[PDB]
Amino acid sequence: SRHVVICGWSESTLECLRELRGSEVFVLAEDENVRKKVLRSGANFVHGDPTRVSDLEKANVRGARAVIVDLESDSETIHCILGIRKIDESVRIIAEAERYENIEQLRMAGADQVISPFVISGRLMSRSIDDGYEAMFVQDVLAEESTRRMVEVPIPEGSKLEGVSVLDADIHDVTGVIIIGVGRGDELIIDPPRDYSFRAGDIILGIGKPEEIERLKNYISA
Amino acid sequence: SRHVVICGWSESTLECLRELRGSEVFVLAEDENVRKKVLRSGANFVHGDPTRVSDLEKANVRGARAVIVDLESDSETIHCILGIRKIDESVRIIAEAERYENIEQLRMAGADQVISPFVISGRLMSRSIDDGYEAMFVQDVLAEESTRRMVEVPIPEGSKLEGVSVLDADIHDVTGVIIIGVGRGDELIIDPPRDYSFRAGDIILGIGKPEEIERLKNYISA
Amino acid sequence: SRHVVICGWSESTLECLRELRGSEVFVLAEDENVRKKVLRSGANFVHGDPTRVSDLEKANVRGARAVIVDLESDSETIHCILGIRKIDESVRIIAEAERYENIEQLRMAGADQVISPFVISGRLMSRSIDDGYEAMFVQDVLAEESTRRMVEVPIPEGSKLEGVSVLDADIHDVTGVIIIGVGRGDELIIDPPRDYSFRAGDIILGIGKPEEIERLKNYISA
Amino acid sequence: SRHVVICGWSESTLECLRELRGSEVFVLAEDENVRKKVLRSGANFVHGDPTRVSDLEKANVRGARAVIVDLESDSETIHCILGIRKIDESVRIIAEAERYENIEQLRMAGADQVISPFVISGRLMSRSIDDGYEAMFVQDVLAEESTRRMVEVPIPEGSKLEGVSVLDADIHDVTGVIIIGVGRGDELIIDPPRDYSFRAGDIILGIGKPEEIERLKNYISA
Amino acid sequence: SRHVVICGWSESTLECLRELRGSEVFVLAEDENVRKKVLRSGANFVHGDPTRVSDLEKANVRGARAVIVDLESDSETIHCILGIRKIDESVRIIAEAERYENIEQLRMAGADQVISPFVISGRLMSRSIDDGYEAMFVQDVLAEESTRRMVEVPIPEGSKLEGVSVLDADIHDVTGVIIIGVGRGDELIIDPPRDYSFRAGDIILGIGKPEEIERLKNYISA
Amino acid sequence: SRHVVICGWSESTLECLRELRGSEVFVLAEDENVRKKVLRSGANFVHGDPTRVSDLEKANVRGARAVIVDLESDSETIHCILGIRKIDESVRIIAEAERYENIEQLRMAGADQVISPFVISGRLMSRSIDDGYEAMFVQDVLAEESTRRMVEVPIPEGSKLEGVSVLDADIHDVTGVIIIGVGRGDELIIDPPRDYSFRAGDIILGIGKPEEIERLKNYISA
Amino acid sequence: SRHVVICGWSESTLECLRELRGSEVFVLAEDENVRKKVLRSGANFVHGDPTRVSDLEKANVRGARAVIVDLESDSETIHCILGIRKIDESVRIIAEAERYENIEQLRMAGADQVISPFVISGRLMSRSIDDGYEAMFVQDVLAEESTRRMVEVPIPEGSKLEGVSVLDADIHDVTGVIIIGVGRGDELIIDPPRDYSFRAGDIILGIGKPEEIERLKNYISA
Amino acid sequence: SRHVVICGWSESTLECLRELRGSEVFVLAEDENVRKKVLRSGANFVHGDPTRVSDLEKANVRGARAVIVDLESDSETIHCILGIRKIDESVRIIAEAERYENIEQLRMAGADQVISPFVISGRLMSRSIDDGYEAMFVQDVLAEESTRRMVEVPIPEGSKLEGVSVLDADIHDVTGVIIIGVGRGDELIIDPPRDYSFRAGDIILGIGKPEEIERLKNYISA
Ligand SMILES: [Ca+2]
Ligand SMILES: [Ca+2]
Ligand SMILES: [Ca+2]
Ligand SMILES: [Ca+2]
Ligand SMILES: [Ca+2]
Ligand SMILES: [Ca+2]
Ligand SMILES: [Ca+2]
Ligand SMILES: [Ca+2]
Ligand SMILES: [Ca+2]
Ligand SMILES: [Ca+2]
Ligand SMILES: [Ca+2]
Ligand SMILES: [Ca+2]
Ligand SMILES: [Ca+2]
Ligand SMILES: [Ca+2]
Ligand SMILES: [Ca+2]
Ligand SMILES: [Ca+2]
Ligand SMILES: [Ca+2]
Ligand SMILES: [Ca+2]
Ligand SMILES: [Ca+2]
Ligand SMILES: [Ca+2]
Ligand SMILES: [Ca+2]
Ligand SMILES: [Ca+2]
Ligand SMILES: [Ca+2]
Ligand SMILES: [Ca+2]
Repeated sequence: SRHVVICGWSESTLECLRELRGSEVFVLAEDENVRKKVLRSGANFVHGDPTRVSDLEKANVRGARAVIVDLESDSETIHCILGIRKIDESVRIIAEAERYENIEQLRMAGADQVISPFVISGRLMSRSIDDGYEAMFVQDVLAEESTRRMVEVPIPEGSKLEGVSVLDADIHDVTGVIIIGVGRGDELIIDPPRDYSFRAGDIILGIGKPEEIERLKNYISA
Repeated sequence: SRHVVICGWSESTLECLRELRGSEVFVLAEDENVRKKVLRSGANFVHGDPTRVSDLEKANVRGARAVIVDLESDSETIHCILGIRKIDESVRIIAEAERYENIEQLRMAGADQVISPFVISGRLMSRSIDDGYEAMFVQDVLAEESTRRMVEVPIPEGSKLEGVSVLDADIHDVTGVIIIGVGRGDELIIDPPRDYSFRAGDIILGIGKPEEIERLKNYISA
Repeated sequence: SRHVVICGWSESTLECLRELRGSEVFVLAEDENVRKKVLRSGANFVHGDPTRVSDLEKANVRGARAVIVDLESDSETIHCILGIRKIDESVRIIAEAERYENIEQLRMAGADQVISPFVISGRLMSRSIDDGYEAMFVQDVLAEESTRRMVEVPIPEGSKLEGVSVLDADIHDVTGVIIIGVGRGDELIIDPPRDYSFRAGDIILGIGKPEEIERLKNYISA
Repeated sequence: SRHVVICGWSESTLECLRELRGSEVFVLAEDENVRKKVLRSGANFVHGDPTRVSDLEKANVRGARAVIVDLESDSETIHCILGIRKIDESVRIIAEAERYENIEQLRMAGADQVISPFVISGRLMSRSIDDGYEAMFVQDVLAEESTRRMVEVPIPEGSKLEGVSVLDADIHDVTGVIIIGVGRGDELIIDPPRDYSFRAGDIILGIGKPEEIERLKNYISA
Repeated sequence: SRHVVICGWSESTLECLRELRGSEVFVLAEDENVRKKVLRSGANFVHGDPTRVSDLEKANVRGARAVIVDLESDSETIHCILGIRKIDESVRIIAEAERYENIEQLRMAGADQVISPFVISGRLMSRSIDDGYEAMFVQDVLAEESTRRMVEVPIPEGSKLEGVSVLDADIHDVTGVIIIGVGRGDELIIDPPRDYSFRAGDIILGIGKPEEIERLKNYISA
Repeated sequence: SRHVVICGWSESTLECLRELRGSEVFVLAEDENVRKKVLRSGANFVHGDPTRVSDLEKANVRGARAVIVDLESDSETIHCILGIRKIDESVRIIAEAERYENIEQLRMAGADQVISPFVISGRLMSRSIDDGYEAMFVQDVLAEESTRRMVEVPIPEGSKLEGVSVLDADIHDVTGVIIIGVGRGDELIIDPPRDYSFRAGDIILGIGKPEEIERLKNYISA
Repeated sequence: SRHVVICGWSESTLECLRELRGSEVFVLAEDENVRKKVLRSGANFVHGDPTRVSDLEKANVRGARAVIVDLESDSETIHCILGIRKIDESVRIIAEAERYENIEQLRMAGADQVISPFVISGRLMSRSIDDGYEAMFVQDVLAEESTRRMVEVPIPEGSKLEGVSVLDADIHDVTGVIIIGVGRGDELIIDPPRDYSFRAGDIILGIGKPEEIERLKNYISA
Repeated sequence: SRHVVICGWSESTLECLRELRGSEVFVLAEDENVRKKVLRSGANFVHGDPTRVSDLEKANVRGARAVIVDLESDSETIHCILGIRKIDESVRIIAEAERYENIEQLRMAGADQVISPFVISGRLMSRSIDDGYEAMFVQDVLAEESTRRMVEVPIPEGSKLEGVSVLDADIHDVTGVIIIGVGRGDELIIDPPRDYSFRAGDIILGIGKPEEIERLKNYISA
């Protein structure tokens, strides 16, 4: 599909660029000595300031499918999000919040999704005092080297599972996948109750082996 | 129980300290102008350099139950981990990796758990271009204010579940929690296959409402 | 009257503090080194971060009548205005833009008045190549030491000039105050044409001697 | 006429260059990595230090019609002004004062007009507490985007206004421009009193529509 | 007589302070960690910034008889000189030039004497390649511990020498001093030719033993 | 004749390099960005550290007729003088002392002549309080633009002036030059008494017009 | 045999290279402007950071026979040691401790020998207060310039000394070398007592003339 | 006994201060920040410049028995030694060289012992490629914790071994102390040949157990 713009260069954007091999990535960063490390990683570099609307227009924010924003501080992130929203009002913005109090301002400033790494890291370090399985789970289902994968499966138009409850479904027994949550629109219901009924076009979040994902996609086919 | 010693001060340790109200926390940091925000957060401050062994022993590393190491770089994190392993060989160390490739260095140095925030953040960025339910799941099951809580329930000795396989157990149909992982020792097996057999002392990693957690704890009793 | 909050300390906020002798001023800046010069200037210093919503609540932004924002860059200025609107949505915010591009972004973020000094100075330089009377007008009518003063005189409800046009009124002939503009709400009509009619509740932006202003105030009375 | 030399590159001299499109301008700056921004604005770059008299004469200060000085500090602005006054004692120098107390020293150094933005911006931020009509008047009549423009007209020799007082002339009543000041040489009388007689050579500073300005040039002709 | 004010502290003003024991010296410098060595040297310290006109008046510039200006750079030396000329127009200023080409800027700014150490020492080096008697002459007649002393003797009114030419005077044969220069006003004429005629008020610059100086003043008395 | 080495680059050596035009000069300095300003001034640049005995050997200290030493601090100057004296024990060393106490150590370390600018400039500023003719005399006879020059004339073998006293000589009357001092070997006698007798091979230090020096050299010829 | 990798460039590793002329050595250093000094010493330069495991394997650490680590701090030395222990767990690592308390942490990180110069130099400066014979012994037997050299000899299989005690052997009485220590594997017995029996494989550490060393190799032969 | 002066503070002078517990030590360094760590280490701090002859006289260099010089570079070390020899020409100076070239320059400047750590460490690294028993000898015999100690035992006048050779004496057989060197004045004879004869007043540089040294001391008595 279309290209992806990454505003700023840090460690989070480096791992995002490592997992975005194959698609087209434009990196818009300020320093000129990052050109070798961006161009080595398989993405074109655009020298400029990410808060200026002209340099955002240079790096082709308009036709992109999502713009990933991570600058050095949090105020520059809010500035770049406002600049992107003056350019385009439909492009997807993914931001990085450095402090916990700024997530509401980063959502009201226009970002579609705010990822706070330090709050995740703090809660994982607070939860690894007694026994450390939560951090192992979160760091293994997001790694593209394990046997289990956390994927989204979509409900097609006119599937076999339209309107039937999840207690009458038993997706885990016949497909072998773990259903951790269902998604409709911009809301997510983790561990749905027995009375939840599926709709057409839903997004089901599941963890399972790849052949179990194939049995799931063959199970909810039309 | 005993106390928790935090070496180094960053936003990760701040968000860890917000979740650790109710225990006794000794914070050890090189800067003295962070003393007011540590003492405001219900934690004790110890001035010193965490890389040095004497300034570590100022902050009671021996009688601690877990030490949380997040310093300014990765070299200081490795040096502080080795300084702690010089003091007590068996204390639990939870590190934090600033880059990706130093996770193996931090596990060779002596840390029992390496939590890399930037890798989780980058993979949650790259898995949120199309649809971002995964970021919502990861950031919502950790916060201890929502309706669903991910906990660890151990299998006690003399249970009704020892030797019984997971497909014979049917814990999701009875208790209401979702068995997303079984851990025994330091190994975590996500999505256990149906031929897996439980034992006494294994840890069940599940997500569920607190009523379902009480029902699960009443389900595995003797 | 109520107090005035000044966020950030720089050369613009210093010269505003001289013209605000007589009221109570809280100065909210990050560096401790400016505590001496503010307290000699007659304002209670509050050590805090102006971008933080907690430290803004210390400085009594809620009961204040105006908040003057001038921070070290325009990204931190936009961050501070969003923090104020998170606290109070009806307070008056006077900002300062550093570059020309950010004036539209600063007003959509919530500022009622954007006073950009580098646009005023950059256009007074290029209009002073030939002969400098534009800069001699602006820099003399604002200082409270010249013979003339540019003041704002309101029209009370029930005035003698309610509904009469500006040609039949003849303000400069009967009083001597030069009428350079009339304002209604958030609009200013520079050099109003002779078909414009007055209304009760209007403001008169005029230049004149103080005795001429006293001749204007009793003239527009009921 | 001749060219215009700009000593130093800052945000004030950047927006002096937008109003100086069409003329020939040399920018004398120390930093080498501003060379792209000067050339994109339509101005030649001369690399050198503006305080050195050799590097001034590289940028052709002898034949210029005005030199615009805005350096990083008030010390280097005064040092650069005396470097120009060693070259040519007849050229016109426009300088920018950072602080208020260095205005009178920049005039003794030889500058013909000192434009201090932080005293203008500081006085506009204090007059915009109650109602922001002063800052709207300044930032509109200088911008060449709105209708009314503040222009200067001279009185030529043998004019119809030569020897006439301002109460008999009634310039606003016939032409339609607002005469806010009339200046002889290097003085300016804002709101001229009724006993002021016009003389040949005085500069009338007026505000009006461009149709009203052309009527003023025909009203004062020979 | 009156006091001497020294602005700025360097190695030049330290050796000036050793030769000025017996008068009252007010040292004005920006650093406070030089307070011990000034008060040890028999001089009073005033903390402040010498470039500011208010912090000059702490150090009593008006009633002084000479101000000695040696700051950290050459731009600071000019901006301090112009502050003194704003305070008192007729006080004597002895500057010090760090470079060669800024000697003319310091005389335009208002200094009555520019003493460049790096030009004197830079010309004493290249004149000491072959034989260094010229470096020995300059450094020994200034030191007030040797046997020969270079002094200035003024010609009083009503002398026996007024109108008498130098070749008729024969001062070297009678007094023993060497008339190496005659100064009247601000001009110094080194090696006066034989047709030169003295006047009352002229200054005789001569070198001689302390016995020969007392004979010279008795030679030119009434 | 042979070449001259200048160890170090500062303001003193630049004024030494302006008067060494025509002769061969090697400059040995540490920074690589001074290569433009030395090669523009007419001398070859040798990149290296002046304290290393190898880098002194690169700049050809051995065959030079004098080596001029001026480094950044006084401690490096004693190091560079000791480094030269291990190489050659007959080459002429001219140093620059930054402080007054270091002059005695710089002579015992091996420099033939120590030039202290801050003691010269210190004693000129203390002597320019009353009247400034001492500083005007030193800065004109060392400048190669005046009418009078301070030169060194040698006594040839078998001159007319051999053995005769200076009272019987009357050099000032018949040659027109001012005799300020005589030099034999490494000693200098400023203002010799009447009983001083000339020897062959002396260096006489005199100030006079250029034709007055030619009358001097013709007078003391053989 | 194989090559030798040197991680980092300092004055210790500079003088490791003078003793390693003739072998093949790679120097891994971050700074680019040391490349000429490495190449002039007879060593290949590999540009890169020694803490990164990629930039180590560029410098061929897999096949080396020893790696010498001396980085700017003790933190980066421990981080670089664990970078080598991730590559090859069998290579020999020689490291330098800056401080004394970081010796035991460099041994836990994996270094086979920690050479701390500041503890050796600190103990020689305390033993040279009374008489400086300790510091003369160390700095002579290591230098390959004097006559006596401290070399190591192994005891091969089936030797004449195999099974003999040190009082019966009388090595100094027959060969002439001074046996100061004999070491088995990774231990060393300085001044071995009389009941020490030699075994096959022990390393005899002795001091003697090169004629005496060859007599020792014949005395212990098979 | 008398006191010890330590000029400059670094890691070498810290480890010397540990071995000097029991005497009085004055530490003369520039930075105020090391005042706390010296006073905890048991030495009276003196704030001063070690290169200055005035501040050396504060630290009682005259009555001292040894002055240990280790400053931040070798140029300041040579400067400080010349200052001590300007004060006292008979005091004992123990220096520290940073590079190999300066060891001859440091001893001609007046130092009695130059202990260069980077020459010792750089030659212990290259002798530890094969097997590290040289570094295990030096770093263990100097520490005052091992079983053996390298001490100096003098020969008193009138001893039993005055005039006997080293072969007829048989020191290692009758006592057990290994004789590694004998010293006379400023010379050390490592591995003395059998034709060397003893003298009264000699020093014995030996390695052995403390009971063996007590067996040596009563053996060489009169
Ligand atoms: Ca970031
Ligand atoms: Ca847990
Ligand atoms: Ca499964
Ligand atoms: Ca961190
Ligand atoms: Ca997704
Ligand atoms: Ca449930
Ligand atoms: Ca500002
Ligand atoms: Ca104009
Ligand atoms: Ca400026
Ligand atoms: Ca107002
Ligand atoms: Ca009009
Ligand atoms: Ca008027
Ligand atoms: Ca100076
Ligand atoms: Ca000469
Ligand atoms: Ca005389
Ligand atoms: Ca210098
Ligand atoms: Ca004088
Ligand atoms: Ca003459
Ligand atoms: Ca090192
Ligand atoms: Ca000793
Ligand atoms: Ca021997
Ligand atoms: Ca023994
Ligand atoms: Ca050192
Ligand atoms: Ca070896």
